[PDB]
Amino acid sequence: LSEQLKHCNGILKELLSKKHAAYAWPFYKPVDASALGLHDYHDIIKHPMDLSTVKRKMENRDYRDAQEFAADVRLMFSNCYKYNPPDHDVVAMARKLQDVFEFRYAKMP
Ligand SMILES: Cc1ccc2ncccc2c1-c1cc(-c2c(C)noc2C)cc2[nH]c(C3CC3)nc12
Repeated sequence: LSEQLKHCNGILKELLSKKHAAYAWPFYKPVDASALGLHDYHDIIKHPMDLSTVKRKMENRDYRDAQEFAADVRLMFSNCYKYNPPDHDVVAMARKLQDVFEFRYAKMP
């Protein structure tokens, strides 16, 4: 499972890499609801998640297994699908980044 966590870290590095930046950027940092004018965000999203938080948790050895890591990445996408109308540009970006994630997560050793 150290090996599986390394695979997860590789995925995380890929999600944060320039290769995917055109659609990954909304997920780099926590949603700043006040700054974005989304004053209902924290009434709708109980557990915010974003890639910088996933990165901090990986660096701190918070995740004990791949499944725990994947649950946080998927929570990040689910929050996006929950809050935004399905035709929002951010949702199209989420779907593309989640495709990157799911196909590489499936290659877990
Ligand atoms: C609010 C908003 C409006 C139009 C957008 N158009 C394209 C992509 C994201 C858009 C955004 C936008 C959306 C989100 C976001 C995510 C992810 N999940 O739910 C929401 C809501 C985060 C953002 N962060 C930023 C800036 C970096 C600080 N913009 C955005």
